[PDB]
Amino acid sequence: DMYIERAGDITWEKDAEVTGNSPRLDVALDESGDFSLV
Amino acid sequence: ETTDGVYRVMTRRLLGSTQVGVGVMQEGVFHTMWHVTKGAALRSGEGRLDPYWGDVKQDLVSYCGPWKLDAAWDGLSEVQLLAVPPGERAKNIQTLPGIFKTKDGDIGAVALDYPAGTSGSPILDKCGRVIGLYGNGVVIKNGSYVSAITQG
Ligand SMILES: N=C(N)N[C@@H]1CCCCNC(=O)[C@H](CCCCN)NC(=O)[C@H](CCCCN)NC(=O)CCNC(=O)CNC(=O)CNC1=O
Repeated sequence: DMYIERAGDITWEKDAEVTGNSPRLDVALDESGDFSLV
Repeated sequence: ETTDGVYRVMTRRLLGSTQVGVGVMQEGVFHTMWHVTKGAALRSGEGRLDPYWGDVKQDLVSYCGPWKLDAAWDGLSEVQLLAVPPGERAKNIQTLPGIFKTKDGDIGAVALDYPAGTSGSPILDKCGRVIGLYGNGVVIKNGSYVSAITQG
């Protein structure tokens, strides 16, 4: 079986680390819910 | 145990207590990604949560009710990934999403890499609304990860 335990509130943190770029990618979503690069 | 918030999804089937994914509890409904639970029932203390809606192509699944998360990325502002990695405390990561361009339309994407068990951590807009779930993405040339902002 599985279980869940609470890990925090859903809040925006004003003093958060910014990172990560912003790529524009051509992708395909197959019937099994998997993305693929096209 | 049903107060709003982000939750870890744990299993005891392997060695020790493993975290297979993350979820969002809102309006009495628990939201996560299909590949996390694959539709299995979940324990929340004494009570049991049973699947209500699922869709393998969307890679989403609801518990105790219909999907309730309807906020969407505005396509301009930065967003925050409330990442909940296995064994580590929740951490907000701000970023400017990218774009998955698909035959049927464009979806926001976040280029943040995290352990497999982070699947399901919510993504928030500046007003705190959950705009999607992190987990369903791709791997690019460099070899690291780009996740869609999967919204129901
Ligand atoms: N791989 C990188 N860079 N990042 C991810 C970040 C955390 C991931 C959380 N989401 C997940 O696990 C889902 C579950 C499956 C969902 C299916 N609808 N899978 C993924 O979305 C992708 C992308 C689909 C492939 C497309 N043909 N599949 C992989 O990524 C396999 C590569 N396997 C390793 O790389 C070895 N394991 C690791 O690197 C651990 N971290 C990772 O896998």
